[PDB]
Amino acid sequence: EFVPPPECPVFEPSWEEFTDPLSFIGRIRPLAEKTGICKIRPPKDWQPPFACEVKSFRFTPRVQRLNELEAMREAFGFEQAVREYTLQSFGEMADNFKSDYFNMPVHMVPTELVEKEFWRLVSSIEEDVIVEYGADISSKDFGSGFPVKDGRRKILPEEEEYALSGWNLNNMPVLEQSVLAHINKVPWLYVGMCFSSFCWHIEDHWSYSINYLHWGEPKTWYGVPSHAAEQLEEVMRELAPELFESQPDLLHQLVTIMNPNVLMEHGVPVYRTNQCAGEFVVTFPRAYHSGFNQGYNFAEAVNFCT
Ligand SMILES: Cc1cc(Cl)ccc1COc1ccnn1-c1cc(C(=O)O)ccn1
Ligand SMILES: O=C(O)CCC(=O)C(=O)O
Ligand SMILES: [Mn+2]
Repeated sequence: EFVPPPECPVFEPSWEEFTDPLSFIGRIRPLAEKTGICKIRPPKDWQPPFACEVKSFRFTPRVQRLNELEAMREAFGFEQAVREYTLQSFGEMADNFKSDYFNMPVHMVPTELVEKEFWRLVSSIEEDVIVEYGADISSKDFGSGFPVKDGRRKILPEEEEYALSGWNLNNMPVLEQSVLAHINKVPWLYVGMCFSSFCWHIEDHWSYSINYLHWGEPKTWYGVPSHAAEQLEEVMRELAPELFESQPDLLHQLVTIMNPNVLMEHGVPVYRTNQCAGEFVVTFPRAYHSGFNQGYNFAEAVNFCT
């Protein structure tokens, strides 16, 4: 059965340390860049409101067959009837799925059991589990989960500090320095359910990324430090399907699912974490990462530059 990787670093900044994100990330870099990912727990009283337009939040999530790679059928291409949800109806679907799957209330399922079952299902040819992921929804569509002082939605006085906070993902620096910048980006949202997942990838331009879980059940992460990027890529090339081996990285990353224990057996260092509601995850430049959701949740993410 699955062997959990060692835990990545978790930081609990004081209010003083919590003042500036880029200063804080710069200070923790000597350790966190050696693990690829780290988790940051804000001070206990730092609790931003949830500011999305919930009434109108509608989306068509994408369908994920956990074992699609292992399975490489009559009338393939039509495996699933298409479904549009609201935030509420997706959550009802997500909770019903998980409680039915495990035969217990959703919050009673141990995170280690969901993790073991996820990786079993990914390699299982005997059972096809299909889930849905509201992934990569633009914060321009229904707003960011953070309050934003753009005049589209009311901000209460006690919420203004969150609209102005440097840890608000809309206030992260995103402009890369370049000559072209002198001659010539917003956060993205992820509505998760149990087993919905993201496969191994790095960011465009080897960017940092930061990720905030607004609410819901945890998001389970795996990260690889940048010093092992080429090692991971070599294991991928050895073990990825031959048909996808020659593909450019930007396309291969759509289907680079791989059990962390396989990477660890080939000597790749892997760290894990459960990101809980109200916690940040930072990924460092060229740090490969992947993960899955434990249940119904809502995350926001952006690439930033230093
Ligand atoms: C297009 C897409 C579709 C699906 Cl089904 C899933 C993920 C994506 C893109 O995901 C990402 C792109 C760049 N980073 N990134 C990402 C996503 C998560 C997360 O899901 O929480 C975590 C960390 N990084
Ligand atoms: O596209 C997918 O389904 C995989 C998710 C992901 O993180 C990626 O595309 O690199
Ligand atoms: Mn990412």
